[PDB]
Amino acid sequence: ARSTNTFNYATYHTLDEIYDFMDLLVAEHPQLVSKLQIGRSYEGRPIYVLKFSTGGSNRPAIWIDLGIHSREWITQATGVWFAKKFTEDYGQDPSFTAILDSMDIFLEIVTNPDGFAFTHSQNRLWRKTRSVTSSSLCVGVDANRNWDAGFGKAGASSSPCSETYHGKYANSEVEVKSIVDFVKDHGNFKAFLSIHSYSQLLLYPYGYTTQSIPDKTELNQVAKSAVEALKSLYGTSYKYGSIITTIYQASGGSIDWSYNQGIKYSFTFELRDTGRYGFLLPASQIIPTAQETWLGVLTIMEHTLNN
Ligand SMILES: [Zn+2]
Repeated sequence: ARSTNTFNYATYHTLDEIYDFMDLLVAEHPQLVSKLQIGRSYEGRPIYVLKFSTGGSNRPAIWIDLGIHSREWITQATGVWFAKKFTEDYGQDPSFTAILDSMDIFLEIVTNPDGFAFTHSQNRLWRKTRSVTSSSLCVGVDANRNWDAGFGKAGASSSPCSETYHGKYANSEVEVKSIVDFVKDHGNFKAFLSIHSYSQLLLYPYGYTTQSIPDKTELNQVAKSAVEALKSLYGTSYKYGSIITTIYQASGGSIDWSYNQGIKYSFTFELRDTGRYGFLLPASQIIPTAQETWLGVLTIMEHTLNN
């Protein structure tokens, strides 16, 4: 792709193609987008965040991360589509324009670059990082069980070979600490969205405790509105609720952490499908998935700008 306009959004890409895409986008919209390097992965790959902004100084912001579980390919694909969409819609869509005129958006397309490279090179179903454990032959940590939110509690595994291993200590994974430091240093995030696949769920905190969050009525109503919006395009049906009541107890998750940091609008999306294809969703479903997910995300951003 020589332009973001010639990039093929209807196919799955490699890490290099995605990183090149970032530079194309910055080159084409220098006034709206910038590429920030917030760290380096365990295997030394740069960890990039795209910042979308119309100006100001430390405007209230929205965090969006995709690909923390490497095999959920639909999420990185949706992330590239979102990046392009932001640049297309600014000045076109009255609602989205209103959002960018007052808030900044930080997008992390490939949150776990080492696992992603591995899914292309050796094992398509790899979901963890690629950090090497001391007293183990097993590699990697489930980065969505490594956050300081009920870390090590039930709903995570203490065995290194487990697909749900939580890691040695909270924030042991550089991929997670890089986000933690950035968000804490910024201090003006209002929303935190983490995108995964699959199951068609929109969840709010918590997963590590049965305790109800103080903002449950509001987040529940936002979730209902977001799922109604998403369903509107293709009729895709999502369920919504707190993590623990919807799925099961799960500790060390990112939205439990972000909520505990005071970022009220903390939600996780589990994208298509419900099991027919699971992690190997056909390339043909990339654009429709991205399109409907954008409506759900925009709904949350609108509430955020207003509240
Ligand atoms: Zn996931």
